[PDB]
Amino acid sequence: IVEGSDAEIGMSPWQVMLFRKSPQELLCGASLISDRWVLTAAHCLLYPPWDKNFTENDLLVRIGKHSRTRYERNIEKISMLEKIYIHPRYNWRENLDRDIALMKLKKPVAFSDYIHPVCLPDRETAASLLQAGYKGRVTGWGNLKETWTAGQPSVLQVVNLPIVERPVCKDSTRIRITDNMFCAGYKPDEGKRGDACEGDSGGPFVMKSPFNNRWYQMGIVSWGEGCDRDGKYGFYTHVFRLKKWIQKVIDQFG
Amino acid sequence: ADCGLRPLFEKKSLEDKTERELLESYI
Amino acid sequence: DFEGIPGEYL
Ligand SMILES: CC1=C[C@@H](C(=O)N[C@H]2CC[C@H](c3cnc(N)[nH]3)CC2)n2c(=O)n(CC(c3ccccc3)c3ccccc3)c(=O)n2C1
Repeated sequence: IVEGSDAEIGMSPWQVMLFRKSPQELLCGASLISDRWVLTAAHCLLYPPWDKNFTENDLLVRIGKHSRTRYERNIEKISMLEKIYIHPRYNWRENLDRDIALMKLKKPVAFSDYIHPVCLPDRETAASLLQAGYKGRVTGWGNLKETWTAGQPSVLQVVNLPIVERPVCKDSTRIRITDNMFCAGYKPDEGKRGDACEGDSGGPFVMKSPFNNRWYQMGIVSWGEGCDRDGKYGFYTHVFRLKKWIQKVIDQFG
Repeated sequence: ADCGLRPLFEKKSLEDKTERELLESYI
Repeated sequence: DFEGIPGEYL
């Protein structure tokens, strides 16, 4: 996270750390949507151009972590994957369009004060909360800065970010933005910064329903041009836009 | 349900240090 | 930088 702060213990019970067995390394973020399914971006898994194609056995999902590095025993739980499902129409070729992926747990994960799922948005909530100016919150153990001169943070990081208008998003970049993406961050005019960085991808972009006090995942951290650059915005999978899909595999495959 | 109601906060009726900000933003 | 995780996970 660029310009964030140390999160609070228990602050993001849905926070999933997608771990790599050899080498032992942070790979991405993800979120716990149920006792069996984790939610992530496809790009953490499949990026042909980067020779990136991870399989059910390359990864380890550690939930309930706080510390970036320490094996937090009796607190965190390392779990094994059944299957990975990538959106059939994910577009790594052109705009990373449909950057979504479901990961299935080998066994149900026991909820604790540290392990708790976030909700998926419905039409009405998605409707009333997904509006510009409206601040979401991003969490992850990614980089503090785009490149670090002088995988960085001690603990899970936090940053709250303003949802930006389409046309603003579209002006920002040269990439073909789609209905399935959304952008966030402070305009170069608002003297305020922060963003998701490298190692923050696939993690959750959540906002709180002033109606029910529930926290909802509105987006998955996607692509961007560097981290925290003036005039550019961070891009996000439109979680509610792809719900028909989630809903579908989740019941095809249980 | 219980989805999104955090046992260390929303459950003991406690607020986290930066949540205010949000709620305020849904102005 | 990561601390080693219990072996049965690997
Ligand atoms: C696995 C990949 C993930 C991601 C990444 O590394 N992303 C990096 C960069 C910032 C990102 C990020 C920062 N803040 C948010 N919200 N996301 C997280 C880490 N990605 C890119 O953004 N591009 C570059 C990008 C681009 C090209 C030309 C001009 C502007 C942006 C691109 C996006 C989508 C398809 C192809 C290229 C690319 O080739 N990949 C591959």
